[PDB]
Amino acid sequence: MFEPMELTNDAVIKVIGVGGGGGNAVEHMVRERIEGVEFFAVNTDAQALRKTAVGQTIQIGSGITKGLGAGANPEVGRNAADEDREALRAALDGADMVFIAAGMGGGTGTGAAPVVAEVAKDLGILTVAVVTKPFNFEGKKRMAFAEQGITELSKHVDSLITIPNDKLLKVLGRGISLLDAFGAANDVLKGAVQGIAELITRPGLMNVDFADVRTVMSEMGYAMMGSGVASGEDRAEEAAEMAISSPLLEDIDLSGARGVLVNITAGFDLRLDEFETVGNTIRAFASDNATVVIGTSLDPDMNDELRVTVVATGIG
Amino acid sequence: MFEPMELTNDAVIKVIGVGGGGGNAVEHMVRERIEGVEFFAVNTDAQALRKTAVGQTIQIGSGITKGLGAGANPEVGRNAADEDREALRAALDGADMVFIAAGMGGGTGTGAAPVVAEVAKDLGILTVAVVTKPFNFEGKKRMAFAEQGITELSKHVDSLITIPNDKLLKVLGRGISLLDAFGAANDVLKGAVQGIAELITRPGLMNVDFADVRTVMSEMGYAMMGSGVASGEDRAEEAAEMAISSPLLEDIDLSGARGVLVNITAGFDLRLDEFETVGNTIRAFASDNATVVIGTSLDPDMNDELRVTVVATGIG
Amino acid sequence: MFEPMELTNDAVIKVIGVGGGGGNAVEHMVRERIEGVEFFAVNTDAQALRKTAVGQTIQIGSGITKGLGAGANPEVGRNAADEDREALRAALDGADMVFIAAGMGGGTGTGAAPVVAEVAKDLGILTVAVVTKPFNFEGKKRMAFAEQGITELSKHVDSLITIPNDKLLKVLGRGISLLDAFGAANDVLKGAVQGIAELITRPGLMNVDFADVRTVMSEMGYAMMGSGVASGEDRAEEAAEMAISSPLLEDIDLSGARGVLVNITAGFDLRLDEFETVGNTIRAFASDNATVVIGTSLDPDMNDELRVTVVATGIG
Amino acid sequence: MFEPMELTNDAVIKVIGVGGGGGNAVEHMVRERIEGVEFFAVNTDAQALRKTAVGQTIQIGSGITKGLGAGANPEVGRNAADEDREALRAALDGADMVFIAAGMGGGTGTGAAPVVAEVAKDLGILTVAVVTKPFNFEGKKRMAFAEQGITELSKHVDSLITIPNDKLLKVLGRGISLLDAFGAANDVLKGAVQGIAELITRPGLMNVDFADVRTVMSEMGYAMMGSGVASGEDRAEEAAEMAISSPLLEDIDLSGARGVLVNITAGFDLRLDEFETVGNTIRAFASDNATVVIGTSLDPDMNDELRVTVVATGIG
Amino acid sequence: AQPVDLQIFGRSLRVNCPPEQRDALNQAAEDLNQRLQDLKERTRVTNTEQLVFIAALNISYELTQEKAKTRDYASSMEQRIRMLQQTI
Amino acid sequence: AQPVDLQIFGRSLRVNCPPEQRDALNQAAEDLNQRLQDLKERTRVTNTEQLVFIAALNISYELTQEKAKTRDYASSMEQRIRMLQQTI
Amino acid sequence: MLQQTIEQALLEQGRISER
Amino acid sequence: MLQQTIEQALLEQGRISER
Amino acid sequence: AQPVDLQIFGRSLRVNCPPEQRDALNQAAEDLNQRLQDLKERTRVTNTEQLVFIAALNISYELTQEKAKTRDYASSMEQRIRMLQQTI
Ligand SMILES: Nc1nc2c(ncn2[C@@H]2O[C@H](COP(=O)(O)CP(=O)(O)OP(=O)(O)O)[C@@H](O)[C@H]2O)c(=O)[nH]1
Ligand SMILES: Nc1nc2c(ncn2[C@@H]2O[C@H](COP(=O)(O)CP(=O)(O)OP(=O)(O)O)[C@@H](O)[C@H]2O)c(=O)[nH]1
Ligand SMILES: Nc1nc2c(ncn2[C@@H]2O[C@H](COP(=O)(O)CP(=O)(O)OP(=O)(O)O)[C@@H](O)[C@H]2O)c(=O)[nH]1
Ligand SMILES: Nc1nc2c(ncn2[C@@H]2O[C@H](COP(=O)(O)CP(=O)(O)OP(=O)(O)O)[C@@H](O)[C@H]2O)c(=O)[nH]1
Ligand SMILES: [K+]
Ligand SMILES: [K+]
Ligand SMILES: [K+]
Ligand SMILES: [K+]
Ligand SMILES: [Mg+2]
Ligand SMILES: [Mg+2]
Ligand SMILES: [Mg+2]
Ligand SMILES: [Mg+2]
Repeated sequence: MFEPMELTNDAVIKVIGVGGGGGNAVEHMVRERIEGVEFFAVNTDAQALRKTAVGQTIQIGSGITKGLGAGANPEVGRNAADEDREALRAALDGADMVFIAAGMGGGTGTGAAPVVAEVAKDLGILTVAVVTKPFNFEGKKRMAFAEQGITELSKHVDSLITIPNDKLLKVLGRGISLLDAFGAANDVLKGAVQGIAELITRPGLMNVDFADVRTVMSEMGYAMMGSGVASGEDRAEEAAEMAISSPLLEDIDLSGARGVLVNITAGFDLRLDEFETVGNTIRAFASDNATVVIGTSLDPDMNDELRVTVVATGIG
Repeated sequence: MFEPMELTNDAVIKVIGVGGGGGNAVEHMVRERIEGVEFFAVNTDAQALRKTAVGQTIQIGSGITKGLGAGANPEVGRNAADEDREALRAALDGADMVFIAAGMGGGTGTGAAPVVAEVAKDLGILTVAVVTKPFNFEGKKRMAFAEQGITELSKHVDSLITIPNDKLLKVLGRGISLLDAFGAANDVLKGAVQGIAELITRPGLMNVDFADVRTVMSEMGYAMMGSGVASGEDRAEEAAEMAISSPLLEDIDLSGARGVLVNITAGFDLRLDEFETVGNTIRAFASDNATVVIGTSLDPDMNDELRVTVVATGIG
Repeated sequence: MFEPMELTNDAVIKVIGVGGGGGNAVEHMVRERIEGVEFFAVNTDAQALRKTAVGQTIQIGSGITKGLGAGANPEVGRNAADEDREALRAALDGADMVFIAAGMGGGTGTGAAPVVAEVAKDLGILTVAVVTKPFNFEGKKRMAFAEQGITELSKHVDSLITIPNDKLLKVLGRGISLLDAFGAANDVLKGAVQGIAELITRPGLMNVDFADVRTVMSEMGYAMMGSGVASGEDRAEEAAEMAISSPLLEDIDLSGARGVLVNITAGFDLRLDEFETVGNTIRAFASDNATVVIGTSLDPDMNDELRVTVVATGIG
Repeated sequence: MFEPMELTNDAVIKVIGVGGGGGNAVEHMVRERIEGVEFFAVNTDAQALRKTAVGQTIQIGSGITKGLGAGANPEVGRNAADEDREALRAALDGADMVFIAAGMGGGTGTGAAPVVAEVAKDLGILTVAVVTKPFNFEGKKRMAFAEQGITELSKHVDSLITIPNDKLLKVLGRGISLLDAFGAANDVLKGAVQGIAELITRPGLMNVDFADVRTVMSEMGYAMMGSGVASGEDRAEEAAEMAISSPLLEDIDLSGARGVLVNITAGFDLRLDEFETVGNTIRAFASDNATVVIGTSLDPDMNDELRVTVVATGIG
Repeated sequence: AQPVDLQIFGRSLRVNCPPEQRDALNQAAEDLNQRLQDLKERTRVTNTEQLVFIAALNISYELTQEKAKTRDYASSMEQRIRMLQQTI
Repeated sequence: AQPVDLQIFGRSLRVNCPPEQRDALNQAAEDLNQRLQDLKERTRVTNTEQLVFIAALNISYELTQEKAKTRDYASSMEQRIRMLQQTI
Repeated sequence: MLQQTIEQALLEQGRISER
Repeated sequence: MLQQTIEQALLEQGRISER
Repeated sequence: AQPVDLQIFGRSLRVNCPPEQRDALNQAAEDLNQRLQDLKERTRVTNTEQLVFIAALNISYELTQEKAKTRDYASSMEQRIRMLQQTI
């Protein structure tokens, strides 16, 4: 059979929601219908697993908690993760790169995300962890547990994204619904996952592929990932500034990034000055020792739109 | 059977596009339908190889990158080239002169072009390499990798053509499309290849042939190749100054050339003063120790057009 | 049979390209695949009609020009339109509103657009004429013919959009291709047609329909129509200022508009302050005696993307 | 059978060489292989008719000269033309536009060209006459006969092109062959004919056709026709100034033209500024009361060339 | 010959056809539309600028496969019919 | 499945084919090359942007015209052979 | 009956051959 | 003789059917 | 294939010929030389730039006349020989 070619790469990307917060963040993407990504929910709470819209679930520590949450004990979460490490490895095997989502400060996520990260690293999988700090009013003990957990998580990941949960109150403005604030928080992980997937699979005139992703995230540190879209006369500048804007992320210094990966997607009318303006926006913060890779993907599907996807790692 | 004579020489000329940029430059010529030349695409990225309209492809380093790009690592490109040296030798064997095209700064092209050049040189093939520098906004490290790669490439090529990618922003003018800006750069390699082929094969009143090409390219250094076409009263002068105009090439000094090769093509009405004006244009920059060879080819096919092809090597 | 309800209105909209320029403008929309709209090409030149990608054609004046152009004679164009008025009426009958596109200055478009407009007005159809002035270098007589033709066209249309062809030179930038420069002008008519159709058919929370379109086009005058799309934090403001920006239109005074029709389309997360900012953008220029209608259409189909369509008539 | 469309117009163009000089000028085009045009040779001299490479011949006045020339008698030429008017009418019937070529001063051409022109005008055919004055050394009486003949010819031709034969001595240069000097003069008629044919038949983005030709030639007077071709950076300006350059024509004032017809042909990369520069070149001389028509024809066949064809009539 | 207009695979075409082949052209357009429509989702991202080329090579092979049978069964039946003619 | 190159009508294509249909692909390529060559020589100036579309509609009509004979003579010979079987 | 089957086969192959 | 021609015709129709 | 050199009608030519057709080429050269040499004085002053054209159309006509006989007498002998076979 004479078949047309398939110019789409093959990628295995896994998103794991550990604990209640991570389960919520993953369920956000599930309800938003993002294709090409495997969804998971790992928890100690049977009720939370049964409630989520995430299809595949992995109940950890059924023999230590009997289907109850860890009860704000990181040790219980770590023990429940250690008990079911085989199930984690089996469900996480054969993956190019995983995205671990976990709101941290409690028992399950805080003590269980480092174990999943360790499983992935031992398996030899690039790992990105997207976590949220507790609110200010949740106490000092909650924040201390979250910080210790984040240290343990950074011990076993390649790039870590931290969302202070207190920036929702400052950024989103009063009158915002709780559901909408949480959705704004979850959009960080959704945008990161979707941008990485589109960059890895879809081809381009100046191709950037999984190897570029591996070589920019080959060094531990904080990271920012996102995309921007614009139209009109100033579409290039607007899209570039949207891509590198992180209102909800922790106060981050892009100049300290040691790896920058940019992909520009537009129609065939992409002018050279627009490409130059995106490149100049990227160069505005990139350091002299950072590995900057700029990619372009002219797509007839994009009618008059310009999308810019920026991945910056190695920060701090 | 009584057959008319064939007054056309035989030449084997190969154009190899190493990496994404080189593949783009070669597929430009493929889409423009240039005859009498073999086309190749050498890469580590399977997706880019399957994308290109370049017909014959040589996937290098399938056992080190598993079909992915080099990830901006020159060492990975060199290793992937060394792994599959036999395929390069087999595809490049039996060639009079090769034209290696590679956009330099990344991993595949930067580290792989010197290996292909070494294969051609130890095989005993005259080699011309047409490469592009990275943009200004792509960083200092990208430019450093490209410069080191060009230093390595100079060791195994007889003549090297360098196109600073930053001159597209300065020469072409605002509003130019990315596709047309890149096509302007691709036309340098297209003009070089087509001019050299037409010079080598087709005969002439004052014949210049492959031996003249070999004796002008016996001196290592930078080079410029191109052609000009004109009509009307000032056809000779206009074509001569069009042939030695290189807006997109790096700032070059033609007076430093150690070898100049000129071929004038026109109809039988070519006047003596036109030939003299072309010769004076060439003498305006040719040095006293340079080997200048002037060729003429009166062709009834050229109705009222005058074409001048100039090859100058040994610069810098 | 258990039938799910259809919430889409029904509208008949016709786009007629009279002469070469109008045929080009309509063929642009045909190639861009705009749905729900009828396309026509009306001309005296048989070769141009057979060239265009516009499917259905209406060759006028086959008995006065014998399939040739009008030869820059407006009188010949008017006579050729009067000869085949029945074909125009038959193809234009049963229409809610027509969009006549023509490039004034020549013979066919200049003298034939007023006749088609007269046919539509006699039939009782809302008429919008999108025309282009000649270039500066095309002469004084060409511009005089175009101005006389536009004066005649103003008698039989409801709203007229004029695009000075000399603003392409000033706005687009030195280096833009002719095809892209002409596509920029064609996008004015494309945006007008697509915005009007999308407004008339699709429902909304604060519904605006064909009656509002009729009551804002109930007065002769210059008009501007277009749409703006944006995303991100400033999506409302960016889209609003994109909708009322007309770089290629003749120098226009929005404050003189006596009818403004605005439609905001977004997802269910559209905040109240975004709606207020769009309303304030509209109020910034709307006069006190103008009939302003603001519409909203929350669409689950639409992503975090926001679109604003503005129709302003009665100017000048 | 499903057949592809034919976008080429149909035109009948006749070139008649009356007398020895006209026969020479026509057989120049015959030997240069110009397609799509009918060739004729009208003469009184049987020997010259049997010499010429022109295929179709029309021996006039076989009953007054018995196959000999007119012997420098304009009256004999007029009588010989009047005798065989039916053959001229039959061969010249069914023609859109004729091009009468005749070297004036002698007997056959001088007295016979006005009769052929009268036949064409009575038949209702647009007529263009390309004639040459005698040399300086050929005498005062030869020049007087030629001037009287041109005065007669002006009565029945829509546009007349006059080539002073004395400008060959001043323009071409000492040492030019007689054959090449005469070929330079013949190229005026060849360029006029080929440019007009290519303009009338092949289509364009801004189509100009036979009607435009008729409306620019509706004004009696002198005319100039020609084409220019260029490549490179200044292709538009070079081609424009080449098209309106007439070294061999009589001292002419383009500002007095009452009709200008321009057609620009290039590839799809034709930039807007190139079109503007051609238009500015045309505007540099076009008067305010002249009908200027600018046409464009983007052709994939034109690889990187740019052709400009200019027809200016009504002069003097 | 009365040039007809078609809209195939989102790509307007203009062909002149004899009046008697009009309906054959319409059904050919439907067949081609369906063939290319099935060729679109065979691969998610491809060089769509080449898709009609495969849509023509596939039907070229599918035409040869059935074209060979034209002579195949014709020859077999012809030898059978002449031989039964000759016996009786 | 072992992607292979083609160069058809001055337009390079890449199609992956099973090993057993390779020669069929080559012959379809020559048939298409010849068909489009005959189409180009049919007209002086045309829209080459649509020429392969005509080259596919023509072969689809030429496919159906002879493909209907497949069941035509099939049904004829089936009925004849059933009736002959039933008699003897 | 077997004499005419081959005779009518000729007519049916006539309509095949013209087809 | 006529008995077997129809029998082999069945094999020929079978090879057509799989053809 | 070992390019040969000829001097025909005062006009040097270069042809490559198989070794076995050398003498045939020489005899064709003499025939052409004689044909054009006879064509020269057929007219005192002419367009000699066309003379080889008539020297080729004349032998084209002469080839047609005596080439049609190849099939003529072949057909006649065929009918006579088959008929004599069938009688005895
Ligand atoms: N942005 C969000 N933050 C959340 C969400 N749920 C929890 N959190 C934050 O994350 C912190 C961790 O709480 P979780 O309920 O996710 C703890 P988990 O269920 O993983 O552990 P145990 O229930 O203690 O076993 C919590 O203090 C909040 O500040 C959510 O849906 N969105
Ligand atoms: N003029 C052009 N320059 C290009 C093009 N593509 C890339 N480049 C330039 O060349 C530089 C090298 O980038 P490439 O993508 O060609 C590197 P390659 O694919 O050969 O190596 P890896 O992908 O890192 O394995 C890049 O930084 C650009 O400045 C192109 O199409 N045209
Ligand atoms: N933006 C564009 N303007 C155009 C285009 N074609 C023409 N024009 C402009 O419109 C003016 C009218 O030229 P047209 O060719 O449209 C005249 P038309 O064919 O309607 O009349 P005749 O050919 O004289 O019968 C012309 O002077 C240009 O300034 C086009 O494709 N785009
Ligand atoms: N540029 C050219 N001018 C020519 C040529 N032949 C003649 N002429 C010029 O035109 C003038 C007219 O001379 P011709 O011989 O053409 C006169 P014709 O044969 O038409 O008339 P009779 O022979 O007197 O019957 C003559 O005086 C020359 O000045 C020619 O081949 N080229
Ligand atoms: K990619
Ligand atoms: K040579
Ligand atoms: K509505
Ligand atoms: K035309
Ligand atoms: Mg819990
Ligand atoms: Mg690569
Ligand atoms: Mg027109
Ligand atoms: Mg004479």
